[PDB]
Amino acid sequence: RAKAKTRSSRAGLQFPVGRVHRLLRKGNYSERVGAGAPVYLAAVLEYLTAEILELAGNAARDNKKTRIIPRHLQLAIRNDEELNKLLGRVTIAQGGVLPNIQAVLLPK
Amino acid sequence: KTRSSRAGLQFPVGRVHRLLRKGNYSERVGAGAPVYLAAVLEYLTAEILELAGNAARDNKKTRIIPRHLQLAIRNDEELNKLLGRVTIAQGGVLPNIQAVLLPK
Amino acid sequence: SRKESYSIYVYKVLKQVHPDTGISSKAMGIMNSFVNDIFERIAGEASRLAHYNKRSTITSREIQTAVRLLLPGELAKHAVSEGTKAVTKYTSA
Amino acid sequence: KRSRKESYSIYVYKVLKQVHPDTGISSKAMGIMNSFVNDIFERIAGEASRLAHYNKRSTITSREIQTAVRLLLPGELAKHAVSEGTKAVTKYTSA
Amino acid sequence: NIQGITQPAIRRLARRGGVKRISGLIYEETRGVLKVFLENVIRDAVTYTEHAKRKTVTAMDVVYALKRQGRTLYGFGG
Amino acid sequence: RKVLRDNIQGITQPAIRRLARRGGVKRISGLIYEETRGVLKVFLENVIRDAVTYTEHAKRKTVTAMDVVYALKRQGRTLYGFGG
Amino acid sequence: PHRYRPGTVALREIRRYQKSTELLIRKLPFQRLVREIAQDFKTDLRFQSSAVMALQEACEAYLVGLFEDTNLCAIHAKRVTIMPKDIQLARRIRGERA
Amino acid sequence: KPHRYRPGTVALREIRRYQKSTELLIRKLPFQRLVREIAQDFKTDLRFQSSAVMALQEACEAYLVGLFEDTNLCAIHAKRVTIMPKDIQLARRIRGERA
DNA sequence: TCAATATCCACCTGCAGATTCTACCAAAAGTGTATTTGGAAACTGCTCCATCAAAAGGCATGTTCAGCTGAATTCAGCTGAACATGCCTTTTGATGGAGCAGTTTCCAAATACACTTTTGGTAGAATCTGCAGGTGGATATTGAT
DNA sequence: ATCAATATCCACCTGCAGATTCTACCAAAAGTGTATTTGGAAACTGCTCCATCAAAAGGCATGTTCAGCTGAATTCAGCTGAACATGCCTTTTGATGGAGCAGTTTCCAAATACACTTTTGGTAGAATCTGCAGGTGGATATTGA
Ligand SMILES: [Cl-]
Ligand SMILES: [Cl-]
Ligand SMILES: [Cl-]
Ligand SMILES: [Cl-]
Ligand SMILES: [Mn+2]
Ligand SMILES: [Mn+2]
Ligand SMILES: [Mn+2]
Ligand SMILES: [Mn+2]
Ligand SMILES: [Mn+2]
Ligand SMILES: [Mn+2]
Ligand SMILES: [Mn+2]
Ligand SMILES: [Mn+2]
Ligand SMILES: [Mn+2]
Ligand SMILES: [Mn+2]
Ligand SMILES: [Mn+2]
Ligand SMILES: [Mn+2]
Ligand SMILES: [Mn+2]
Repeated sequence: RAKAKTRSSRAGLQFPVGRVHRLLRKGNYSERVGAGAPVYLAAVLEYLTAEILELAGNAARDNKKTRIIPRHLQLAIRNDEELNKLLGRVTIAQGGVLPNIQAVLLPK
Repeated sequence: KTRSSRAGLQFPVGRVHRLLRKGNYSERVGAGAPVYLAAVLEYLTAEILELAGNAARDNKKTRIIPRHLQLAIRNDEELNKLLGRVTIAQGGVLPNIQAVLLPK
Repeated sequence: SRKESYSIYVYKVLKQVHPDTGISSKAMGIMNSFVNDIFERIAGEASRLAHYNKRSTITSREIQTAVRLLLPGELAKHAVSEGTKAVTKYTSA
Repeated sequence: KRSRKESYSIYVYKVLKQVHPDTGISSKAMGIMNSFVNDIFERIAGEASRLAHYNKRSTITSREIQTAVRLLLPGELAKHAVSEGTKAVTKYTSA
Repeated sequence: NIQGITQPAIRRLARRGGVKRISGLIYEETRGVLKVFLENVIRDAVTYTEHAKRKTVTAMDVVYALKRQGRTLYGFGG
Repeated sequence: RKVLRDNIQGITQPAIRRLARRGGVKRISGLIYEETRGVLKVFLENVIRDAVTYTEHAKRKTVTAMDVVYALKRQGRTLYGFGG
Repeated sequence: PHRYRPGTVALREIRRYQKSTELLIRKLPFQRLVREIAQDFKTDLRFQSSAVMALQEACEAYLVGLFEDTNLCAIHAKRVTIMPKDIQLARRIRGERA
Repeated sequence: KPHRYRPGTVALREIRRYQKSTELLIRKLPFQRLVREIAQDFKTDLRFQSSAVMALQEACEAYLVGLFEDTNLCAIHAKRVTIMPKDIQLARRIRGERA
């Protein structure tokens, strides 16, 4: 028999393709799931976690830290128009809010 | 011997049960599910019609139009809630004016 | 093709509550939309409940909880009532 | 007598290393990532399921996932998402 | 074609919304909002049309799009 | 245990004022504190009512972190950080 | 030689239009706007005569709703005339543009 | 003197302070009782995972911080700087929480 | 109030555009048998939730005292409602006809199953290090004179 | 236009509580080997969707007027922020007793697999009627004197 290659590696993905397939089945979204769907979806999820990760990392670098924390994810998310809209109705535990004071409240 | 007749309902208990199995909701459906649900559907329907009718009368008409439904909806706290994000087409809005705007 | 709906059923019911009353064509569509929406919400909630408790079957119990999660106060109680009532009688014979 | 529970941690961490070779992530943060991944998974798959139903299809192809992404994700994130998905899939089918 | 939405129309709307006095700048501001609303709802609808592989946009497409946007509309297919 | 009563007054002004500062509020009308409490209580009862409903459908005597996360989602206040 | 004071015909309009449920925008112009918009997404399309109604009902309902909220915002600012900013605060708090 | 900052100096100092951090602003125990109380009125003899309560608080506090933001905005619209019940009321009606 | 506009609400009344109520049929739905299988009782290991104890300090409460903020008033340019008047674009109506969206009718490529191997995760100990919590000199900011 | 009276900064500093590294079972993925069908093509069909196109007012720009409204500007009572002195009660830290969570067996009762028998519900129709539209007047509601 031939060597076992994880479907992920055949896609050059870091995310578990088989996991995504299994879940597409247990979830009852459809009677049957294609072969690429888990691959496509897994790629996307991997692509999205990659995107926020890059921003948070920079956000960690800015604050002079090396270990990401929830606040970095917040800043990352709330400063990017898009991730902000995608997660507009999401509350990130221990994230805080963006430093922001209404102009009119400042001294004159 | 219609599965609905047993439950003493008008709404199709069978059709509903079909709609469930085929709707990708769960691997399997129970005998009661279609029953219980269809009855919850019939119930709510009656409620809308009951109040919509009364509006049909109050408007002097005899046939319930969309307006009578909207009036029946937006006037009931609970229906208005359950349907707080729905747009009854050709329904208009409830006659209301901010007293701050009334003359004198 | 066959385009099914709830037009018949909405009407039978309409005939009970208001025998002397009729219903528009559009107004009937609205009614259809309503039944379909509530069915979806109820079904969906019910669906998720099962998944959470790692149950693979949607009984009348998930339907009832879904109803209790979705409808407002008095609306829910009467809904549940009518719901168990229907189930009870169904089980009679 | 154990109850091993799954998570995406192993993978987040690999992606964390490609974008930031030497940066770490606390467990509270990793928790927030798992949430995120499941939220989007749920959302995508959900919309996908609906897309198949509206069209009388009984199966979810990578085509359903794609329209889903186009409906759920905002503009530029969608472009990039879609591109990488198509890439992963055409690469996959080349055995 | 957006200017097709005459001020008088915008006034009838505001009138149904219960507005007594209208500023002149509103009219354009309202044509901007209307525009975004249609764009969004159609961009989603057409997407459904094209997934269905069609050249005709149906009530259901609009309907499903409205639901997407959180603007559920009864009376046109669901 | 011991009768739990008037616990809403546990949410003090100092705290209501600290939450407003994060909200970026500079000045606060003295009548705000009773409003907040009222709003907070209505918010909490709803999240908690849905949760315990989930807890009862799963036939447990314990409200789990997930019971809450699901309650929050039903209400459109999706929370990240405690599972799910 | 006869004149209703400013603001009175208006209350008459408010009362009138809130009583009715007819569409308030000229059909053709709308359908024209719709079709134009759609073009920027996919050319040579076609719309069920209904699909354009579902669209009008949607819009007007959205706008009329948005005006109520707007009107409230003006009231809140002690005014009685809706200003573009009243529309922005409304949409800002709705989460439409936050 | 004694030294003395003018009305609003410390207020802005506080805003800057509480926006730079992420710690829950409400006291833990009080919040817990309130929870156990409200919950007792729906179902008696319930128990809570320490974290269910931590979630609840994360959620309540985020909720109110967003509420104050909108509130505060309705105060600046009425050409004011002091938020009032009047403001919280408008914010919630427009959000749809209590039309 | 009085009294002239303009409105607006009723009071009947007849035709037809849409309800309806039928006549008849494919297509669910329902009936009968066999399978398959889902978890509900019945135990149990044991994780973590409820209580507590005790101590020290971080904070909530009250209190003064007065700087400003909210609000009440006063005061007009001028912006936006009420009418008229001039017609331009939107309606109303089939009418023609073919772009399309359905609709069967094959089946090759794609999925689903059923075991059988293989091995990528996950639940714990090991072993480390970001960085939390202090410390305290700069430097900025703030409010007094 | 200078002064200290504070608050905010940050570069170091160093345990220690969370990572992060290192290892053994397995509950999935990963192979093959058959079985099952989904859902594109083709071949046409009946439905709408799109244009014409010819009037015909209804509804929309312009204008003319000026009646309130929406900004300013002032002014002041008194409310809310800033500080402190008190001393309460929230934190912190385990220490322990079990309630009830969950992991594991064993099933009847319960839902799923086909394979025929039966109305039921939906279309396209002949039967019926509820309002829309108009026309009049007669109170209403405005608004000027
Ligand atoms: Cl696929
Ligand atoms: Cl059942
Ligand atoms: Cl403005
Ligand atoms: Cl107030
Ligand atoms: Mn109580
Ligand atoms: Mn058998
Ligand atoms: Mn079993
Ligand atoms: Mn002021
Ligand atoms: Mn053709
Ligand atoms: Mn291995
Ligand atoms: Mn491994
Ligand atoms: Mn530090
Ligand atoms: Mn003047
Ligand atoms: Mn003074
Ligand atoms: Mn026990
Ligand atoms: Mn029949
Ligand atoms: Mn009439």
